[PDB]
Parts: sequence; structure tokens; C-alpha cells
Amino acid sequence: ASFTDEEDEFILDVVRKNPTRRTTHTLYDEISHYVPNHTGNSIRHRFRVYLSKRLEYVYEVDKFGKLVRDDDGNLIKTKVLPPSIKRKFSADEDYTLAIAVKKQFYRDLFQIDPDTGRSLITDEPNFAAYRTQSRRGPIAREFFKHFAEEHAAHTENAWRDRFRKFLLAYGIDDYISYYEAEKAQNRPEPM
DNA sequence: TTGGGTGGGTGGGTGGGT
Ligand SMILES: [K+]
Ligand SMILES: [K+]
Ligand SMILES: [K+]
Ligand SMILES: [K+]
Ligand SMILES: [K+]
Ligand code: NA
Ligand code: NA
Ligand code: NA
Ligand code: NA
Ligand code: NA
Ligand code: NA
Ligand code: NA
Ligand code: NA
Ligand code: NA
Ligand code: NA
Ligand code: NA
Repeated sequence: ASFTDEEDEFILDVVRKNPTRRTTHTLYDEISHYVPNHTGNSIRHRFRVYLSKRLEYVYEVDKFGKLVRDDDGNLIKTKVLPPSIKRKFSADEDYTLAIAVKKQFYRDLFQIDPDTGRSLITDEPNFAAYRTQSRRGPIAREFFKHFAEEHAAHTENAWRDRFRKFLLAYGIDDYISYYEAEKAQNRPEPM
């Protein structure tokens, strides 16, 4: 659906009051709760392609991102954007995403559960010695929605682009082997 | 190995890249 002048100014006012959370997914999810028929990603695109063009200014915040006020308790306008504070991805989080995506490729390919070897109900090779190769595969939206429920540190959205932008570029097999090698008397760094 | 920003944001972000 479309955005009214009201929805547009509200989205702008919230981003100006939250400078450090402008590149997150969560801020737009929080905004969407107050905007009828719009998802968080719908609000995020609306800001990235249109509203960010006329941000004009943001409000002043401290090192923690909380709003700073004058001696009258009024907000202070500014044109200096503060650092985009975003939750980072650990090598462990990156691994679990590589393992989980390999497990889903396996299921979809061999119709055998990777964990037990049991057969699956649909509409043999070793998992460890299985290679996803160049497969980007078909992944349902439900995979990331369920994967965020298990790993709520990052949102389903955030997990989705970690796989498309980093995981698929670094290589699933490539990162799994890398993570394991460093695990033996070493510590692995995230993509 | 099937997109770009001179197509445009009143087309929309579950269509996808950026
Ligand atoms: K393309
Ligand atoms: K189009
Ligand atoms: K388009
Ligand atoms: K577009
Ligand atoms: K880019
Ligand atoms: Na829209
Ligand atoms: Na987005
Ligand atoms: Na966009
Ligand atoms: Na865009
Ligand atoms: Na074009
Ligand atoms: Na264009
Ligand atoms: Na244009
Ligand atoms: Na248009
Ligand atoms: Na539009
Ligand atoms: Na596309
Ligand atoms: Na997209």
C-alpha cells in the first residue's frame, strides 16, 4: 500500500530521534507496529529510497545513543550523523548459519534427516562428507523465520542477508571447513 | 549465467539488488 504525509513524517520523526539505529532492521519493525498494513521492511525501504533524501537533520544523542537535551530539556537539531550502531555477527553465529543451511540443502536433496539418518515425509551420503557445492538452493521464508526464533540475537531479516551477502559469497563448504580447521588449536573469525 | 537509479517512490519491499 502507499504512505500518507502523516506516516511519512512519523517515520522521519522516529529516525531523527533514533540516529544510531537508522541502519538496523528492528527500528523499522518497531515503527511498523504503529503503521496499518505495513511490514518493518516496507518502512525500511520507504526510508532508504525516499524519506532519507530529506532527513534534513537528526537529534543529538550521547555515546549510548540516548537523546541529549539543552538546559530547557528541548532536543538539539544537528546535521552530523552519529555512528550507525548495529549488533555484530560472531564466528559462532556464522557457523551455526552455515551448518543449518547445509542441513536444509541435505533434507531437500536426499529427503533424509542429516541428524539421525531417518527418512522424511515429502509432498544416504554422509552429512559431514556432503558438499553443497555451488547450490544457492531454494530456501523457504519459513527457514529464516524459524532460524531467528532459535537464534533471537538477530532478526529473521538480518539472518536472511547474512546468508545472501556473506555466506553465499564466502562459500558454505568453504566457511564450514575454515571454521573447523581453526577450531583445532586456533580461534575462526567471522565473514 | 535473469535489472538499474536518467524509470521513480502515488507501484512496492513477500519481486530482488543496492
Ligand atoms: K539481476
Ligand atoms: K520493475
Ligand atoms: K523496480
Ligand atoms: K526499486
Ligand atoms: K552497494
Ligand atoms: Na509504498
Ligand atoms: Na530493507
Ligand atoms: Na528501496
Ligand atoms: Na531501491
Ligand atoms: Na534500466
Ligand atoms: Na533510474
Ligand atoms: Na530517473
Ligand atoms: Na514509480
Ligand atoms: Na512507490
Ligand atoms: Na532482480
Ligand atoms: Na529485497
